[PDB]
Amino acid sequence: TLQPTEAAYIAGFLDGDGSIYAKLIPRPDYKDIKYQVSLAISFIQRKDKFPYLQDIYDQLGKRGNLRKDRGDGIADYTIIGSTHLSIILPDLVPYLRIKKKQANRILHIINLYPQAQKNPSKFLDLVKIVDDVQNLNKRADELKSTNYDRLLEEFLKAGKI
Amino acid sequence: TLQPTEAAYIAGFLDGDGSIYAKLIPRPDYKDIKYQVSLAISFIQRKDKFPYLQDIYDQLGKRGNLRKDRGDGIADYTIIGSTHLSIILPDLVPYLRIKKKQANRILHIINLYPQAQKNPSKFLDLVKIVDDVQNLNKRADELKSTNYDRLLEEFLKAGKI
DNA sequence: GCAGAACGTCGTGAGACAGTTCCG
DNA sequence: CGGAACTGTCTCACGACGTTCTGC
Ligand SMILES: [Ca+2]
Ligand SMILES: [Ca+2]
Ligand SMILES: [Ca+2]
Repeated sequence: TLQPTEAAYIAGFLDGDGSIYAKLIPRPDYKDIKYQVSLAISFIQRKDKFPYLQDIYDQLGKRGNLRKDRGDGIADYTIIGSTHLSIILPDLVPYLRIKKKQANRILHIINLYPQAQKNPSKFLDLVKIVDDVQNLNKRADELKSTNYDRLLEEFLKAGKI
Repeated sequence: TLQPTEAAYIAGFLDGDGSIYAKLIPRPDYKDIKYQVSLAISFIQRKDKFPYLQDIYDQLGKRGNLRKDRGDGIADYTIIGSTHLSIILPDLVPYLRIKKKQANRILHIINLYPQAQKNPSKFLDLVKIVDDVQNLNKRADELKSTNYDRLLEEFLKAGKI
């Protein structure tokens, strides 16, 4: 299993060269809420250091997708979805510092999702947490995320709520 | 006073946003050899995250120097010298992965320095290890450090060897 | 005489997604 | 569908010193 010092290290490395983010994906094919909330954490590194990503991958149960080269000589390792994150984030959270908040927001989103997936009003509250996470990843002088505001208007205009 | 997971986290963070390097500092007022092999590890972070550095600083016995702004919106924390590094690195080496080689090469330099101090020939050998550490911090397609070649030419030309 | 503390910065190595394609 | 896997990349956030100031 993942030992304490391994999780501590990964958390430190994630606080350094990694990212914890959420996004709203337009889904034209979806049926009433034409969006899918995507959740993920990733580690990024110069391609020559790809082996170290592979090592973290193994320690995390081989969950996620490794990419030897994004195309710009950079390599990355991304773990998408509640399935993997529900198991991984709990192991890292006690050690995360810089990105600890973002991690908790993702976990919050994961627990709210089942009942928000087909309920416009609950979906909006969940979208507010998505904006929070995107803003936590922005400098203070950057335009804040406005997914909640935009979807609230969309939902009203469509009668959904 | 550093717990395993505390050291592992720091190691992971350093592997992420830190640096472990060695360099030659020209010393106009030195008496046989006019240079000093300076050693250090540093943590770098966007100014707005300075407080996380202040925390690591405290966890490492408050050794080193904290800069809220290098002058470009970037903050950093630098630990210079064998005195501090001879205590700090041994604690981090067990958990460093990416910069592990650099930490050990610095520890090596620390153990050879006393004798290389006033021995041009030994000083050069030690400088070779400085070049190794600088090379470790380069891509494979970059110019390899020339501290050894340039110092040797200076020493011969100055009749020191 | 010796060395750490500060300062300054070119050259990127990252981040944080946006899109688009793939799969049970 | 419902969601994950793969592609792609704009905008910085770093790095790893070279150089100069301070201290005993
Ligand atoms: Ca970083
Ligand atoms: Ca890095
Ligand atoms: Ca970084």
